Amino acid sequence: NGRRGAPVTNPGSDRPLRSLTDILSGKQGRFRQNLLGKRVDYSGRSVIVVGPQLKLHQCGLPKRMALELFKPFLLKKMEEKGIAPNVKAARRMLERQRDIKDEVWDALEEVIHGKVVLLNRAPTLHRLGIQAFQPVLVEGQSIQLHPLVCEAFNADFDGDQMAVHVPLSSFAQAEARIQMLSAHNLLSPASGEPLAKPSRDIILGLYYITQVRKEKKGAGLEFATPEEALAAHERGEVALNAP
Amino acid sequence: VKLHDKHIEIVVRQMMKYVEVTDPGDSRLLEGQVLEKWDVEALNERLIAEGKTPVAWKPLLMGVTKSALSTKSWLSAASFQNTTHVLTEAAIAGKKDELIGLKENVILGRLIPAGTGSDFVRFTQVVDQKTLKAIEEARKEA
Amino acid sequence: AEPGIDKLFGMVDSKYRLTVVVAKRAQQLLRHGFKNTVLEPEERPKMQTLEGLFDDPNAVTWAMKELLTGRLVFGENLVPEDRLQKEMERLYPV
Amino acid sequence: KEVRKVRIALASPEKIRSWSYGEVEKPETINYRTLKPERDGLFDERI
Amino acid sequence: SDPVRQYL
Amino acid sequence: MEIKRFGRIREVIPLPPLTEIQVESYRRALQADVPPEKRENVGIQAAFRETFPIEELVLDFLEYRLGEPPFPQDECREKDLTYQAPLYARLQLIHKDTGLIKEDEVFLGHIPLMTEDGSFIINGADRVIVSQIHRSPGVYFTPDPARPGRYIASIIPLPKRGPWIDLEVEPNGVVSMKVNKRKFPLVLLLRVLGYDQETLARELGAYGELVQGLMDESVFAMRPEEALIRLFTLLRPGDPPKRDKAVAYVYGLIADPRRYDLGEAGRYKAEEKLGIRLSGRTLARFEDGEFKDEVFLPTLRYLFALTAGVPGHEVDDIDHLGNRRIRTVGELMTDQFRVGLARLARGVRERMLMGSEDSLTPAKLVNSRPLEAAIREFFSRSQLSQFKDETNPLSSLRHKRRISALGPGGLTRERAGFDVRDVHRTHYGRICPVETPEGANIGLITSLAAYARVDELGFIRTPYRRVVGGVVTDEVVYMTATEEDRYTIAQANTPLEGNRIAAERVVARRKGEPVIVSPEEVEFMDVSPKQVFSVNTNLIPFLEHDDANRALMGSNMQTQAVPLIRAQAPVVMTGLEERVVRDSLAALYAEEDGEVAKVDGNRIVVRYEDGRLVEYPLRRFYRSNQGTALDQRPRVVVGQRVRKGDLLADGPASENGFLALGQNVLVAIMPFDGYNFEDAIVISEELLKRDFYTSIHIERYEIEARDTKLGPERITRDIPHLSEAALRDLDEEGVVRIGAEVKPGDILVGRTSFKGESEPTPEERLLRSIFGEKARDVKDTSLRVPPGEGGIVVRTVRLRRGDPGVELKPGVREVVRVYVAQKRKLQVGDKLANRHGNKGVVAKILPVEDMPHLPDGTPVDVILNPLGVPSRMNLGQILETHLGLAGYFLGQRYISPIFDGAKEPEIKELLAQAFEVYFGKRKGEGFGVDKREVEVLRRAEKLGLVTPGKTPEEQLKELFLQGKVVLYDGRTGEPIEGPIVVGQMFIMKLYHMVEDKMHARSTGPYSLITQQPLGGKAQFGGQRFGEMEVWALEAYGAAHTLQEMLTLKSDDIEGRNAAYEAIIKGEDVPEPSVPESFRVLVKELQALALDVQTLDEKDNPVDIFEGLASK
Amino acid sequence: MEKTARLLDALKYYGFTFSTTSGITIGIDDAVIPEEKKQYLEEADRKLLQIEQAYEMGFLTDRERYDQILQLWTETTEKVTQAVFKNFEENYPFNPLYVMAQSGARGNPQQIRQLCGLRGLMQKPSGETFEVPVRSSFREGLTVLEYFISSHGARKGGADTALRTADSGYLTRKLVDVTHEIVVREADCGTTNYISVPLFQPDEVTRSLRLRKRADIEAGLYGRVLAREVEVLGVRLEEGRYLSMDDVHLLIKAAEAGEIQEVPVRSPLTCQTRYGVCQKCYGYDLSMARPVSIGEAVGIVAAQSIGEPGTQLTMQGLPRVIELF
DNA sequence: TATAATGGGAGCTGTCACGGATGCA
DNA sequence: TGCATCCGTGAGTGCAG
Ligand SMILES: Nc1ccn([C@H]2C[C@H](O)[C@@H](COP(=O)(O)OP(=O)(O)OP(=O)(O)O)O2)c(=O)n1
Ligand SMILES: [Mg+2]
Ligand code: NA
Ligand SMILES: [Zn+2]
Repeated sequence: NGRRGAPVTNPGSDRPLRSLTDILSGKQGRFRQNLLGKRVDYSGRSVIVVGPQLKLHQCGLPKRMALELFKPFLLKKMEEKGIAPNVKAARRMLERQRDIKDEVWDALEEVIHGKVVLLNRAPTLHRLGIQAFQPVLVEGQSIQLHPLVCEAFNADFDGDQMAVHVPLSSFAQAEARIQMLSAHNLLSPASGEPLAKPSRDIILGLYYITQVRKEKKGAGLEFATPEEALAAHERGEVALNAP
Repeated sequence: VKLHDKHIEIVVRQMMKYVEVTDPGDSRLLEGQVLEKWDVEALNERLIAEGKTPVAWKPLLMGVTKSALSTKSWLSAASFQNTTHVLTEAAIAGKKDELIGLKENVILGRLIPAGTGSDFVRFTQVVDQKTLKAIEEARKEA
Repeated sequence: AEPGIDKLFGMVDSKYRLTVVVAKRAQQLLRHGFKNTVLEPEERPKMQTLEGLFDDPNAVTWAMKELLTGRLVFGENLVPEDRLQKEMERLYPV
Repeated sequence: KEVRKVRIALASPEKIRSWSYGEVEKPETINYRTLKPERDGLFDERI
Repeated sequence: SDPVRQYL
Repeated sequence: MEIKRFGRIREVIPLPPLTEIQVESYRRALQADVPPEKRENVGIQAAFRETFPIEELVLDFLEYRLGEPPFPQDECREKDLTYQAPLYARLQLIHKDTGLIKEDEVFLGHIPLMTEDGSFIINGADRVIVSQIHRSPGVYFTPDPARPGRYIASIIPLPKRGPWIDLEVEPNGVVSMKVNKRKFPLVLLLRVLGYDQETLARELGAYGELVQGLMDESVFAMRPEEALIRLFTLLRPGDPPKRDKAVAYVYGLIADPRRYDLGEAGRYKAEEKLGIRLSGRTLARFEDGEFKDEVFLPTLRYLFALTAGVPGHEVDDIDHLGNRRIRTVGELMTDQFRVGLARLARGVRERMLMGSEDSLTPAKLVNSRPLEAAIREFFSRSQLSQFKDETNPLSSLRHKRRISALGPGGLTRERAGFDVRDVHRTHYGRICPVETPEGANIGLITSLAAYARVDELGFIRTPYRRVVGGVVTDEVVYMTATEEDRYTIAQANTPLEGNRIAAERVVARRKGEPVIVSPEEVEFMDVSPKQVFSVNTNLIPFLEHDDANRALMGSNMQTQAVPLIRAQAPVVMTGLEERVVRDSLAALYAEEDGEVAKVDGNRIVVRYEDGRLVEYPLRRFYRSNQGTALDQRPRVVVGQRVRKGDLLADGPASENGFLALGQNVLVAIMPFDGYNFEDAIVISEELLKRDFYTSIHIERYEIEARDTKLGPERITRDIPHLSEAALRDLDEEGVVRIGAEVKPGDILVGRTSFKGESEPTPEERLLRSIFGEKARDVKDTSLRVPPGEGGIVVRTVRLRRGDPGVELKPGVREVVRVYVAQKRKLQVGDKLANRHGNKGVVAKILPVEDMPHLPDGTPVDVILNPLGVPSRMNLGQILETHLGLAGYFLGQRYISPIFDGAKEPEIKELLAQAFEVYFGKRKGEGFGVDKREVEVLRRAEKLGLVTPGKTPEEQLKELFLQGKVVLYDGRTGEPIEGPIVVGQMFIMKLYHMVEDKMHARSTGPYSLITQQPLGGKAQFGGQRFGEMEVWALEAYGAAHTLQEMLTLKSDDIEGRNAAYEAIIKGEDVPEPSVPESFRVLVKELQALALDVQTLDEKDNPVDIFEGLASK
Repeated sequence: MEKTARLLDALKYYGFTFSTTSGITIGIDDAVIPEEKKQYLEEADRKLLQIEQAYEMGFLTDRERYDQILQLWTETTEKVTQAVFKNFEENYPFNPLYVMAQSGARGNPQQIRQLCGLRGLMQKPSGETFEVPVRSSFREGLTVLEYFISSHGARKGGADTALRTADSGYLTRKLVDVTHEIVVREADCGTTNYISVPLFQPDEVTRSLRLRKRADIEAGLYGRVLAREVEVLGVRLEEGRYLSMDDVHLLIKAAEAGEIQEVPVRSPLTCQTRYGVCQKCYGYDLSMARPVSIGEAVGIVAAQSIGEPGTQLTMQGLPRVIELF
């Protein structure tokens, strides 16, 4: 439709109808919108937040997100201990909030042991808009980003958000930890330079303590003996660091 | 922007991928026809083999856009740009996409031919010595 | 980082071959109940529950440690596939 | 067997017919009362 | 070029 | 507390009524308040006058009237109606042959009405009609981008009221003309106007360059009506050139003031441009048998004299604000009205020549619907009818003053280049240069300057004082861009003795370039600095110390200020905080002098001196468009004596009548152990304690019960398989009780729908066979609450049909709405911002024992991080703290006028005076200097903040005036090695809270054709893993993780189901099969007659449909 | 990696506690307007009418005037920018702006100059510069008119980051499409062809050879693989060897000495691997500073590596890149 | 199912840049 | 034959919508 001549419009609107080629092609077409990348299950989004207490390979996943993104795993575990008899009743527990009992969460913490999730940030410009983290569960809603990896993501905390995706297979785990964990990707693949490096506060800190005072009092006198220079200094006429 | 020359080369190398014929020697090609530098070098061996004349060819420099569109894999090209022009010319020629690249296999959804999916590494086996010798000894005598 | 990774990449010829050896061994374990492990009980990865310390469930952490011992063999074209998926269901049942 | 290539080519009229399970004869969708598909139109179940 | 003016 | 002002600028006039561009506009189009006789031919009227009278029988227009609305403003908000008035129009039919006279007043529909503040109500949601900017009607010349010495001339009417035309003088000497992109020699056209060879040189007669080239007598050898038919062939390749059809086509394009209208503007602009009076808004006339040109030769006169070099012939700058103009709301809708009217006229004449040409009235010759529909359209799907922004009251006011370049009539995003978006010279004091959005709409959507107004022609004009001699008159006049350019105009703050220009160098603009000029040469003077910026921008204190690119964020970010339950006006104000609460029409004032009768959380009644007893009721806890509690609170007490215009209740985000966008807090500016990192923010738990930054929010949860082809849906308390605990808050009918607590999972309204032809299948008919209950025939469709939502049921609305007053969309029995509330404490993730563009997320809430604190025990509230300031370049927030320090200890607030505020000395003065209170209180209360305050002072001396060899008091004094104080870390008692900046800041809670954005799904809805997961928090989405994310995984080489994304996590229906079964069974997930969306790709290529084919390595097909599409 | 991981958290922990206690802040008084200023401000008007007078007496034209009006004001800005850092380093070496810009924690001289010095010349919509600069600082405060003039600049700059962004994206996407099938498919293609990476730049300043800038040489050499032997300064770099970062620095030295002019390297410009590239012709997997592992999608890495910077390329700018690709 | 009736009607407007196929001194 | 000139095609990510 519309390729040749006027386009076929339903009545009372001017919207060209969507013809077979229009489906196939375009940024909105079948290829670019459903074959070269879909939507996905086991994924979440939230506001990020700096956690400077994290180790390089970690992140702050709020526990309400955690539950869902692992909901199958949590149903099976919920049996193997027995916070429910079978998995179907296990699900009906977590479907209203009240019904979540404490040892549900202790149950979860078993679930996610060892395995990582993925963080994704807004424009995935390079291989590093996605990196792997062991989640540590937390209360509150916000994701905790490690400060060193903010650079690759170009993530400040003006209110940016991030995506979470759970890998599933024992293969998709072994891919995330070996190849895509933050702590293993420290040099840029473009320049080969380091990319997890110190930035704003971290170098502000180490500068301030490795800088050296340069005092202007003594102005560089010529004293032939220590014993008197000291004397001069306890006289108050020459500052400690003046050269 | 410190950025390794090799990346830019990788690309440029794909801009240079193609060549124009300038005398078809003893081949089915045609003066002006374009084709991958690879595929002409390819049969210019089958022709130095049957000892006949070789294709005369000529280097071609294409921009990146035109070079993606001219790829072999019509599944890659249709999913990039100029979707019909690609799609028709492919169906006329009854092209078959070999599924050599990434896009191709991403649209089908198969394990891409890179990383954990490279044939170099995907067929690797692992056995504990307490099982590599458990199967090696029943199978030493018929 | 991952504990011991730097030496892992040393063993294999290409980082991705580690990843599949790990993931494969790491599923050999998930299906067999770990009976085939080539660890001893004190090297056993262990997680800490609210009740008490127990075997690490993450079959991948296992597989990695498992690999560092040297007690595993990796490589291409080493067995018939069907002669392993049974001899191992034999030595350690499902 | 396992997919390994993907061929694209013109469908002959007889081939188009090969695929088809019935001539859509009527420009009808679905019955304004039973909200079920009119037979011989675009949603017919015998096709 | 315009399918009415043609029939007209 | 005291309110100390600064500022030397005696502003002459005040801000004008800030919604006049919305209200003045619509009213000057309705006239519903003018006796029809006294109406004037603009707006709703002029449209009638244009389409009428209808022609062969004839039907002529007498007058229209408007009736009051069938329901009051609030009644429509509830009942999802429109706030509209019935439109009657009196007509008289008269017979083209006999003298017939009938006269009915036929009803045309409902015209929607605009409320007091500038908004509309349309199916019960407030909306705004954003004025639109567009190139204005008129005739222009602009050089040809090809031939550097020849210049296109162009002729442009109002949108869709005539065609564009260019007069490019070709490279072949004789001058061309383009209409519907159809070029041809201009000459042929001048002929048709009755033009003669001689009277061209008799009018051109100077430029033998082309004047003599324009003439080519393969044309002159024809009478006027001869070329008339000549050209009908040139634009209609095929139509029979009858001398009835050609006079009709031309006319219907160039002389028919019914589809060719230059603006009322277009007239004047082309008039003064070509310096000719213009009978009507039309290029040509039909008068006394033939065509009498009006505009073509004058235009042709300019163009020629320019392409030689004549004086007074300048190209025009189409981005000047004299050549652009504003289609205000009233004009925008009469456009849509003039298109409904013209459609109704296709519907009369149709029934004027088929059906009975004598037994006819106006009543039955008019189908009101073509009108009713174009109006319903304008307000319900225009680009320019936007959901109102009533986040806080500033948001609604800033909205009404928006200016879009986009929309029907203007620019398609792709059509938008650079010149449209740039700040033009002539924006000065008409359109704000700050207030605009970051992103793709930058420079298209903008804001009205604060003193600026739109004249009757649609141009923006701004005020200026007239200076004579060198004394400055109190007589103000508003100029259009064009006349401004005529004068030398002194700067807002050029200094004066009394009212004489007291300097000898005065800072002035001549056509927007800055010139230094003596007070002899000075004609006008800016009214104020407030006149150059948005309203919002005028809310930024210390603006002149704020780089522009963050002024803009602090500007926009205000309209996102959630209204806080303890809101307070900023300690440092700019002087508008009061008008804004006024014109926002959200606070509530005193109509005349009087005394106060009663007072109450619900109403405020006041006896007046007129004896009248008005009873202002209080809009208490009303849910805004954006969910933000729009709450009116009372500010007087019984018997209070109130002069006129005093206050009687604070609106939301107003404190005693001042715009309270957020709270004033004790802020320390110092890195804090990582929780400052990259604009993150650390806050004192003592904030949630005193309920600072708390806000109330509401969501509507609506449900219908409808008649079905399987039974009726029922709103019952009787839901199958549900435990009483799971209903302990529902009333008899199935409604939660007003005042319950509801959380995720909880039923809000039980409901039952009937099961289908899957009425229990065997598997199920048996499971019940064991349990003694047989299969039940209805279904739980109860409206639960969504994940991560909830609160306290505050109201319910139940509308059935069969009840009075009520009738809902067909087939729906009953519709129940339950409004839920929440008190939102501040929590870790919410966004805070200040008026200077410092924005950040709350990353950490320390308990007060960890907050840095002053010697005298007081803990700070906010620790911002100094790394924000340097690269950001927004220094105002630095000064705003310092003057906040002083205020904090004097107990004062300040009014620092933009660009004319308190300067550094005036303020370091105020800090001294505070120091006295903070320390002199001390060295008398029995304590001296402290041992840590010295160790810090030791350091300050190495830095250079203090003069060495001075009493500690002397030095602490010196640090203070630098706005710096000693700070003890609460984790150690040890002092901060340095002296810190600590002060009082205005900081809003933004609308973007973690609560509204945390979301996650394991598995949920899928899409009909693709079987890929739905998208969006509200659908219970999946996260779109895009081309760019796939690349990412690709570059890592995570084939299995990517494949997963592309099969079991999205649409590999087989392995997807297979997986989730594998997890709950404790098994590893299964290797996947072909995604379903690829199958759709196959079938969709068959439907295009292409035979796609999966093949194995030996080239024989492979059925990815497992035989289900073979026979 | 494992240790650098622990190293990295380490530098994170202490650097973070230190920043807080040390007590860095910002008060208005910390943008120190160097007194050298009005020496330089005054010295300007005199030299301004010293060219408003080689025109006031019609000496040379308006198109000559404006040209030298802003050759003056540009080298005025430079002067007072320096004065702001001399005044810092000699007198307040620990003032927070100085400290922040100096370590690389924030700021650069040019912004900082606007806090303390003067704002500078501003842009006019067209693209031309106002001959009237804004002499105010941000500490000092801008005149309304000053503020306005300064606005054409930023608006024209926002618009830019918005249209630009769409081309980087689009460009990046073409790049991925034309390279996605490139993977490191085999170990050695046995190719015996390579490329000379010139360490010397055929100048026209002296139109001699000037050694090439270090980083640009690092750019063409780091993590390559030699395809012939090299022997420079008693060292033997063998055929086959992956130039480590130090390998590179040694080759610059030997070039500074005259023993070498162009290293022969195995580039992918010449791998004969079909549909991919060998390990050798590639080189290091820069993310690991070691030989690339067979199966890396280096094409996709390339595309990502080249796209990601254009945002972020201010003109020619990114245009010129697109004109070449 | 019968007076007679015999060629339409709205266009829409301010982007851009490249590459390929068609027309013309 | 060389070069106007027209027609068709593109024009960043995700999220709220
Ligand atoms: N249309 C958009 C809007 C935003 N971004 C991303 C890119 C960046 O992550 C951030 C824009 O950078 P900023 O201007 O917000 O500030 P930076 O933190 O990147 O630089 P600085 O630290 O000086 O503020 O938002 C993007 O890619 N495309
Ligand atoms: Mg950000
Ligand atoms: Na930032
Ligand atoms: Zn090679």
